[PDB]
Amino acid sequence: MISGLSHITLIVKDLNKTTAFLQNIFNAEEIYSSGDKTFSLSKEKFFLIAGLWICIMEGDSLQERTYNHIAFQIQSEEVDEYTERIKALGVEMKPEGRSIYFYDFDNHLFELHAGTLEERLK
Amino acid sequence: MISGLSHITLIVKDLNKTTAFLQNIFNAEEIYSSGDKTFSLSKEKFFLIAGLWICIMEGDSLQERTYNHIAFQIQSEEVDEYTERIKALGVEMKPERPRVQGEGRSIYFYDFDNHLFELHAGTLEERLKRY
Ligand SMILES: [Mn+2]
Ligand SMILES: [Mn+2]
Repeated sequence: MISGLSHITLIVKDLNKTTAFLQNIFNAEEIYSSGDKTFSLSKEKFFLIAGLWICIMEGDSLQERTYNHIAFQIQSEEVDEYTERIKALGVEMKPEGRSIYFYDFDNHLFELHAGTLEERLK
Repeated sequence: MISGLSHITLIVKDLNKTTAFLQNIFNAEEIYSSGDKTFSLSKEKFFLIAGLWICIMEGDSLQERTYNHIAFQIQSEEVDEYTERIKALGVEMKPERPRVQGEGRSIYFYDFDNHLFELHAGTLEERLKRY
């Protein structure tokens, strides 16, 4: 059986920029970094966000924006908080349980969700 | 701060066909179907795949293929069995990728909507154990 989630890898054009993004918004915690353009090895980093192993690799950004997305959990008391924090990165946002939708610099639609599965159904 | 992962939402052209895919390969547990009620903004179903809340919505968006992927954990003793289960379903599988020491065995395959999936038999701990 599938023990659970291993990790999630995203491709981005600028690793440095995306990193600040993950650090400013998700408080991502870089734990690994590799790569060497002069040795023809793509650069990539591993971050930890709320216990999840997130890998970022440098490459081409999604050529288009779709509604496929990854959503992280936040308390409903912090919606306004995270909404303003995101509005501050210049990134474009797409204006029960309240949710915040926004893209990174590579067309990856992310969401900050207030509310859980249990609530969702019940 | 972020409490954790809420869910992952994928967009597919054929919900019923994608559902079979998930239930067969990932033993996905369906816990919700917009069909369960009357009047639903869209055709969608929610599944539980190894703790994760996976949501599927029927749509037309068919993003290009990229190395953006989601990887689930498995044991290395199960790599053959999963390769067999995937082969049996006729789903496309990528060749083995080049790896550094401490990466672990992996299986890469797509669904029917350009969603690259991975079954990983390694651990982050073995990948950080080196300089
Ligand atoms: Mn969502
Ligand atoms: Mn991977």
